[PDB]
Amino acid sequence: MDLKVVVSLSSRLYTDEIAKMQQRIGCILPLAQNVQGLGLGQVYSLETVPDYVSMYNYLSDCTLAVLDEVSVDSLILTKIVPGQTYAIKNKYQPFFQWHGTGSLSVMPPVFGREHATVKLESNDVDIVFPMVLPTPIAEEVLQKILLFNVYSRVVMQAPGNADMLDVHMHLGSVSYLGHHYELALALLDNLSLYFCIMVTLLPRASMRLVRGLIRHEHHDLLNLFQEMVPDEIARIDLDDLSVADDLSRMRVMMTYLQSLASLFNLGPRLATAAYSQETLTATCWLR
Amino acid sequence: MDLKVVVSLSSRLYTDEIAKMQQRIGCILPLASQNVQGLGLGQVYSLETVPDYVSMYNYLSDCTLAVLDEVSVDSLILTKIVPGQTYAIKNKYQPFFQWHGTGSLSVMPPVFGREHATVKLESNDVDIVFPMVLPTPIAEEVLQKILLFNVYSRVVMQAPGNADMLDVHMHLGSVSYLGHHYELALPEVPGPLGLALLDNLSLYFCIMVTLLPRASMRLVRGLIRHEHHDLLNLFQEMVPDEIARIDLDDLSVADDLSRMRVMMTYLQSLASLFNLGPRLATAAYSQETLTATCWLR
Amino acid sequence: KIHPGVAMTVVRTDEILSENILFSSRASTSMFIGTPNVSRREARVDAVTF
Amino acid sequence: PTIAHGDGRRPSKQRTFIVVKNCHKHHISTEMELSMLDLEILHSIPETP
Amino acid sequence: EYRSTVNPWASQLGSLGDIMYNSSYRQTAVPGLYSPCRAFFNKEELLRN
Amino acid sequence: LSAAAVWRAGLLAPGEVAVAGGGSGGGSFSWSGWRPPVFGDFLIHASSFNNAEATGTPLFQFKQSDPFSGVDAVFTPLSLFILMNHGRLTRMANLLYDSPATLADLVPDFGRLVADRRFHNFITPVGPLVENIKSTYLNKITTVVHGPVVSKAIPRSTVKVTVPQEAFVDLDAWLSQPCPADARLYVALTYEEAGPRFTFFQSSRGHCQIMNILRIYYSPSIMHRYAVVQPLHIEELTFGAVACLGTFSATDGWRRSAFNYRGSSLPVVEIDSFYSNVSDWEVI
Repeated sequence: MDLKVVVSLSSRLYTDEIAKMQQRIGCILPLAQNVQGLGLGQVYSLETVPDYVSMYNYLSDCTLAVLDEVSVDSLILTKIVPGQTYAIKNKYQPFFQWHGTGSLSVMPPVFGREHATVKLESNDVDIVFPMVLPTPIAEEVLQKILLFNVYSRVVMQAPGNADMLDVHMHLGSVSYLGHHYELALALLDNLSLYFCIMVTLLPRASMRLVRGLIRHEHHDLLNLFQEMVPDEIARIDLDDLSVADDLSRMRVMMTYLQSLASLFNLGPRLATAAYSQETLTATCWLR
Repeated sequence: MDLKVVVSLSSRLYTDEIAKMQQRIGCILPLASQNVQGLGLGQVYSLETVPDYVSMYNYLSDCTLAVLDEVSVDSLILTKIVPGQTYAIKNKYQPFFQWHGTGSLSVMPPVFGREHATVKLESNDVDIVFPMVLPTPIAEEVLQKILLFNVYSRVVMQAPGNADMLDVHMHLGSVSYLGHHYELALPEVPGPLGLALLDNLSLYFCIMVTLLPRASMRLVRGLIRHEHHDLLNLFQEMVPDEIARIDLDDLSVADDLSRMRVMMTYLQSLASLFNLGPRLATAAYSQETLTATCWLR
Repeated sequence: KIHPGVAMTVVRTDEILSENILFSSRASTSMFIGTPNVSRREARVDAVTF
Repeated sequence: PTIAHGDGRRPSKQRTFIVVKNCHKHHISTEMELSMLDLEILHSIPETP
Repeated sequence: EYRSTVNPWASQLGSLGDIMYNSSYRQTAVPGLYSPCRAFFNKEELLRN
Repeated sequence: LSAAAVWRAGLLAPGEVAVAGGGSGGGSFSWSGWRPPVFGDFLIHASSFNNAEATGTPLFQFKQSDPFSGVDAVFTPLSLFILMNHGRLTRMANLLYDSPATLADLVPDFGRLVADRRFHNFITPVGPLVENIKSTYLNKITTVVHGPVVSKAIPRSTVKVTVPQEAFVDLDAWLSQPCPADARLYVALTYEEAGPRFTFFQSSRGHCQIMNILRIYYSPSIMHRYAVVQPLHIEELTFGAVACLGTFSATDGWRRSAFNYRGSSLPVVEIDSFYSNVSDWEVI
């Protein structure tokens, strides 16, 4: 069974595209085929701000594919089935880790726009790979950039309550299995907007649901042991507000927790089996 | 590998229903493992029970789905759903949903009314209702709508001066789509398993309300005191008293990391709760002939 | 209907369906023809695609 | 080929353009669907008409 | 050859005509729509010609 | 016969083949399908191993925090359980191993990793062991990490999977007919004030709906927590995590056999025709 997909280049290339694709011959890439609708070049385009959540939804929408070989006119790549296995190398702008790691993420590149982006002047497609990076690395990085955007926007909001040095000593540094890596920097502004409006509507939603579900069961041991948990000040105000706007706030609460719930899942979850360190390649299969 | 699973009936299927089973070809039906009863959704959603859409959700999620492609008299052929094969599914359901989104597909109980998915079978003592097939965003929106309705209709019934019963049935009401609004079927009592789902959801809620990152509070206060965003329209230029009284403390960063750590893990647990019911990944839904190659995710 | 202080230059776009006439001289292009190859894109148990 | 000029204005040398040309590769593709049971009944052998 | 431009608000580098339809100042617009005058005021297609 | 006459199509070659024409399409003769799994080879310390244990045992790799170590040892839930009993069924556990010292100091911190209650994301399951050489130093093992269980050699023997019965809890026997075709096997971490535990769950239901029934079963274990302790330094609100080990065939049920040491007897649940698939950790 042949899963190989040739992408026909419109224009002839020269040696720099060869050197960059053979610099990037391991990494993976989305799909729709056509040369234009190939990578994240429809979502990292500079005609708009390259947003995060739409980029995530587009990446999870189309299937994924690994590049294999580049010629002058062809771009030989192979896509991914969840049936069989494949190979994967790093060849990335950060060279982080593959420490036997039983779960792998495919995140959009949040370190730098041009760090993954192989820019070609002969064809204005400006193809750009997603970052392949292991799963606790990916969760720590998304945490430390989300809080970085919240802290940057709150120090842009008011410079009194936040600083930058004690968070650069804290959240600019990622560390995992004896490796200490470094990362610093408007897509995360929209992400933190979703995160802040979620955690803002969360008290009203939680207290409304616990007042709904509080005494359905008339004596449960679990029910009491979970209702002595919450904050004693998080349980005052419900009946001051009406029904309609409250239920609209419930609706937007629910759709936003669903969207962010799939988003804090790490996207297309690849899985590795046996990583050969002396070769820099891993045996992979979609899961 | 085999996919062809034949199911015999037990008596002569009458010729009035072979026409509509010819009309329902390529739809989805839930399996039992054969026999005749339970091969469908009538055994757990009957007329007698108030439709909770959660126990039948338990049955459709817990059982492997099946495509119905050929109907004959006294014998009809089924095809199971096994991961790794790209099944051809036709959207043949009377609440129409074009798959212009071409996203992941989702199966749901017949929440769009009993009549649209039923079929009478006067041969044997079995009736068949069909599971609904519908895209991911509409499915999760209708899922959160039916849970919010079965949790708030009961508390509206708990009101003594329940002056407005029809408020939620017209504000919550129909489903959100750009083509049309499609009114659904609404239970009055949530049933046991629905309150079990709201129980586990409220358990996650009261666990997650114990940890809120305090920097985000400052951000929403500042944006309220900035221009009122279009996303900020739900506040209509108001700071709630609760966020005003949980900001008596200052902005830190040490508790923020472990707060966000447990928030990632509990949001992934909540996603695992809401990724419930079997899911289909779609490659290239063809528009002109209403068929879609899909494999089980 | 009072004139403002400024003047405006509207610019429209207008797509027009036009039949062109294509000429090319004899032997203007050399061409290499490849022999076709049949391959299985996806092995579906209901219907294999070629 | 160049003319040789009447007045000796400028020397008319050989002008040999040495030009290289690129091969434009195109990969034409489609698909054709075949049902599995048709392939099965292809591989079987006939006995009854 | 007797005047520089007939209009000042659409001819210089930071004129109103550029900041409406440049690629360099449309950094927050939706890429779905079309603009007619974007076929003139873009810098990249100007320097490509 | 006509069965031998119709045998030419159903002989071999999954998929099919266009026998002639202008082009040849499809070649799958002399290969009967049945996708072979990829092999996750590991090199463990022989002092971290027991040779006497059987082949088909589900293993658990703890990933080394150390950069200057090409090797990595493994944990089995017997070894893991006696490691919890050393960090603080026992008579079974001491019967296997003599010294828990190199295993407890093998991981650098073990009381700290249960203090932060982050033990789940550091233990990556690699499924059942199959291939095993025997050496006094740096012993190399190989496990079927994803797919069907099989031996390495050209005798491609099925390997029955031994899961200990005392550490295994049935789901449907304690719950007392949605889908008897799928049979899935889950492992679950479990914290406790005394010492943590690893347990196993057979389930005939789907993967996503199994956690909510696991909470209903698991609720008397969580009703004992929080009466005597209250978490500071905030961790510990998580109470166990579950993952998928893979599926097996419910047509042939698990048949209990006898994995015996020379000391005493020890019954074991044998899983035959297991289709290994390690998923991600899902907390409760």
